[PDB]
Amino acid sequence: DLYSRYKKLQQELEFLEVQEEYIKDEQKNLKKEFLHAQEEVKRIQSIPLVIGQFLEAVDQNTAIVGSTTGSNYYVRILSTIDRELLKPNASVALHKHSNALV
Amino acid sequence: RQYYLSKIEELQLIVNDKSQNLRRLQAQRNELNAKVRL
Amino acid sequence: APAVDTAEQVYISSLALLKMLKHGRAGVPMEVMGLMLGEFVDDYTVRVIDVFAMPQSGTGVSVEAVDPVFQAKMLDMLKQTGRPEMVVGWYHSHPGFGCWLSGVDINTQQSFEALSERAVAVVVDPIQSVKGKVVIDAFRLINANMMVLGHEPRQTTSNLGHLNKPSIQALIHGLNRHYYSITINYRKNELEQKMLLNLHKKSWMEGLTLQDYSEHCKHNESVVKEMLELAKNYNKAVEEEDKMTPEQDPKRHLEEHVDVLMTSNIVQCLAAMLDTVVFK
Amino acid sequence: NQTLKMIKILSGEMAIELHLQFLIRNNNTDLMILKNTKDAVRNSVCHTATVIANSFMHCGTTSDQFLRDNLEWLARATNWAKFTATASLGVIHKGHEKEALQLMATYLPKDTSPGSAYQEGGGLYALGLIHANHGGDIIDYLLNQLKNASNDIVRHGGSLGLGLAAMGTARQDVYDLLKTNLYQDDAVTGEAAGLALGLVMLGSKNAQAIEDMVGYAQETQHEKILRGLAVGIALVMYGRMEEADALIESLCRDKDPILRRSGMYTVAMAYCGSGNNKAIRRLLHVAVSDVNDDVRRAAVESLGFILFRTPEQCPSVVSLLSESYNPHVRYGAAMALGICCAGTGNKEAINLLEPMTNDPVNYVRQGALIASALIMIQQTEITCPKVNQFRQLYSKVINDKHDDVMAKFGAILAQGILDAGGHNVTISLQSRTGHTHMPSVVGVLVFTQFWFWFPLSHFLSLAYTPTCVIGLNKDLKMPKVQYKSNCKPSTFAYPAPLEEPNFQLLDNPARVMPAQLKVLTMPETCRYQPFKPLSIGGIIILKDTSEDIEELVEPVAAH
Amino acid sequence: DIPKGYMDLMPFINKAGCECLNESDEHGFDNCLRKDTTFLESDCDEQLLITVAFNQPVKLYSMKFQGPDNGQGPKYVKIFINLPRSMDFEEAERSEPTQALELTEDDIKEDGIVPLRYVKFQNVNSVTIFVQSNQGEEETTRISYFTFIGTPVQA
Ligand SMILES: [Zn+2]
Repeated sequence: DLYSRYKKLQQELEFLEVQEEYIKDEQKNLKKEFLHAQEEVKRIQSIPLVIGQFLEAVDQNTAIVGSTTGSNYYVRILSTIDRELLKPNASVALHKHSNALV
Repeated sequence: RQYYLSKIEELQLIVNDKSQNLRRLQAQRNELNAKVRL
Repeated sequence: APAVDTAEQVYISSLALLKMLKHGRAGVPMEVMGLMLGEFVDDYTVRVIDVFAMPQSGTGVSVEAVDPVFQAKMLDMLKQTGRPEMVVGWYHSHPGFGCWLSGVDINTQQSFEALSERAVAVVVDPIQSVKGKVVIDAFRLINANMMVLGHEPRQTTSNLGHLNKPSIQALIHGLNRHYYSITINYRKNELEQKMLLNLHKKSWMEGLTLQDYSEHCKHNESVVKEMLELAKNYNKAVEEEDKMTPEQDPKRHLEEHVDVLMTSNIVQCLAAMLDTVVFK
Repeated sequence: NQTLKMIKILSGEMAIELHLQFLIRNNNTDLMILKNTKDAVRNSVCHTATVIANSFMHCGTTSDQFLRDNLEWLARATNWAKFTATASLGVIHKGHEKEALQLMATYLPKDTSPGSAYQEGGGLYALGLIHANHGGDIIDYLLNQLKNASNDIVRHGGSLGLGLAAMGTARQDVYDLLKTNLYQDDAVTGEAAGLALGLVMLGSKNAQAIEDMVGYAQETQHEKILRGLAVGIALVMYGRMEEADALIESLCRDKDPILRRSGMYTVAMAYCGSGNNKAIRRLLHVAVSDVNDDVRRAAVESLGFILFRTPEQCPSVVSLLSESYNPHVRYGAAMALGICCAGTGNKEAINLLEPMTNDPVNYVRQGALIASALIMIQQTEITCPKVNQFRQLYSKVINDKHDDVMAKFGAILAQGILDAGGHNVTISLQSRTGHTHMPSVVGVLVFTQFWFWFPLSHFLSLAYTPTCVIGLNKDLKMPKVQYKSNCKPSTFAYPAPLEEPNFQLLDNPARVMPAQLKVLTMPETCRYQPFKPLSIGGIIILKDTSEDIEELVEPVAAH
Repeated sequence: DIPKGYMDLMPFINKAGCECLNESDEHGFDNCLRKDTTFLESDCDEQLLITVAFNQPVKLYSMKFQGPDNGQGPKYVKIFINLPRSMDFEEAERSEPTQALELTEDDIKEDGIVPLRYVKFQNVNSVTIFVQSNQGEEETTRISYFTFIGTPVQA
């Protein structure tokens, strides 16, 4: 009764401490991984990039772009780009090997 | 007898506080993991 | 009849990968090729310990691009040095073409497999290998009689062979019809990793050198002014928060500027005073 | 005289025979599910999965009717799959010791374009599986076969069978033979040799065996041997708790990722069920920190073995690993929930697993399906609301011509697990009285290694414990007795085959689910009396209160 | 003799790589090589160094390193593998072997087969044996028969 409840409380508290320490460690590692992922996203915006025309927005992340190589491509818009800056016929730099609207 | 009850209530308040803390930490980690996954 | 398992891996050494990348880029826009040395440890392992380039020929990448004299003499003299590894396979670069095997590539791979049934034909795209991702694959073949009879090219016994998905570009160029992709794993021991770490290991000095103090002040001024504009935007946006039920953030940018300010100035202060007190 | 009878009981012969008879009598498997699956299999992977699932469904029932009917379809399997198929046979005849050799004689070898050494190895493996943990007689035969084995595949199968038979006996002769086979240094036989080294010297804490195995793992170059030795090292230090700590550190710091995985498995086997918070702390630290995905996965898996004694606390810790960006961590979370809450039908665990069954990564879906099957085994709609839904899910994944192959493999094995043993067996890492069932723990751990070697899946057959209440008289025979379950009959009923009172009377033996054990009593009009309270379950002696002649339950034949 | 699944490695021995140091001219290197009563005897002192190369890489399991009963059979053997350069006695004494071997008496008899650590001999191209001492502590050592049991790697 009383002692059993007390022991259960202690075990629960110890498990909560374990979970807290786990979560803090995972938070640190996730911050590191987020930094690496941000670095990779920024690196995808490197040079050279092919210029194209933002013909039409299709989804929140995918558009149709007319690359100045003379070809229309259905590509994926990078998240960090300001959506309000995406106007039709605006000049946009696209990834060389994937045409992603960089 | 009542010493059991005092220990139990003290542990109970500690566990409630740490449970709220753990829930907050879980929410923070969840949002960070969602950002990483995206 | 024995069937190659889908769990078979190609363990490329760090040195082999670096040499392959360097040679592939050095020949852009041409297609370069060379021989990969190593050992077939077992039925589920192909270890590529080293790879030496081969002289460029006007033929391109074919079974006529392997000069017998070059290969024989290179092998003999490497054996003298201490690298007596058999020719496990061959590699060539498809610059911007993706990773796959053309008809002539399949042809040379048939030639290599005649030498030994286990033999891989790894290819590397040297211009798609932008920092970060490395575009490289390794394919062996499928026997025509194996495919026409309806039996699957490779027996499966684990999830190892399907952790990665095949690419469309490879698939149209004959993947899983004439050649199968082999999973590639990189054998990097502690010593090689620590040696490579020196590439950007800064110094024992830049941990103690203060920023140009005038440059530091100018950077502080610029970031604080930007943070002022961001604070104005944040106030304006928060005023809207009131007359708006749950329905770029001037706050997130504000937080990023704050973090960069605190890290820069905390580091500069601490480095400065450590310098004051360790140097007399 | 009477001492011989208790010797027979202790040797396991009587209990194994009774369990075998119970499994045969109450064989309620729905062959229509297997027929549908065999209709929806296109590739060899789903074929192997179907063989394994059929083996699970008839585990211990000695009912190979599916195989005999579809021998033509079974002949399609070649190479290791054929091996697995033959191995599956041993799971079907689990406990059928008396005729084992003789019946394996009926599947006599031939010569064909495949070496048929897969068949011989599978036969030896199935022989070991039949006598698993009870190889007291088969041990000599398997020793002789392995010593005289020449082929590599036959050596692998024989080593696996010998390890299964000698599980925990720690005999020196079998250990020497298996160490010799390991030293032969072949990738195919290395897995079996290392796994059997672990099985034989299981829970023994032996310095010599562990030093040999770790040194070999650090000396060889075949990764298959590395995986086998990893699981073996785990098994050797099973249940030793803090006595493992030294070794654990020596494996957590090692550079070889497979050895670190072995360290995680050793944490699992050493602290299985203790819930030791130091072990959980180390496992979580590795799962969130390590650079090799396999080590992270195995670290998450080991949490189930640590926490299976307190399943309610398990989703609380594994839920956030469930959502992790790393797909390997997600799979580890799924199978950790599966091991942890196996046979419990925990609601929170199933709720965690439900979104996982639609994860973009295929093997994550496979792990989620496997874990769901492990959790919901034997469960009914009333006991567990979602079970039917998952059942449909399984079929859908099999009948989805576009779903990935390993999602299908997970679904097939899930169907096999859910209806295991004709719905008469469950997964209980704990024993009936609260002990860590070592065969169950070992079987589940090795089953988790199906990721690396499909024929190891049959090891999960160890974890199948019958859910029976075998009433015995003073003569240990089985009187025709009925027990009253004070619940609605549909509460613990069998699933309805594919195409009410408040109590039910169950014959002897009675297929009583662990939750149904609580509400089961026996009518006062019965001339017998349970000796141990019936709520505990298991083989229970009945004291006869009357001198009236007894009517014994007739023993049904095999097959 | 020989364990099942293995073979004598005699046909795989390349005579272009075989080289024995400190051998008497009357007792040729082929005497130990051949399965005759003819023996290989060291000429300077008890130490000996015999290097054997193979046409193709091979994997060793056990060696038959046997000599006479007069105590001049080997007792301490250091085995090195894949040596890129001829071996020197000074370095061979200094160098750490691939396997050290304390030949007991029973190894020297005709039925004496010495198992080897198969793990370390999976890519043997050339194997060098440094006989450091003999049983009888004589001024020279004799080897009645030397060979290798193993299997080719099937290059
Ligand atoms: Zn090409």
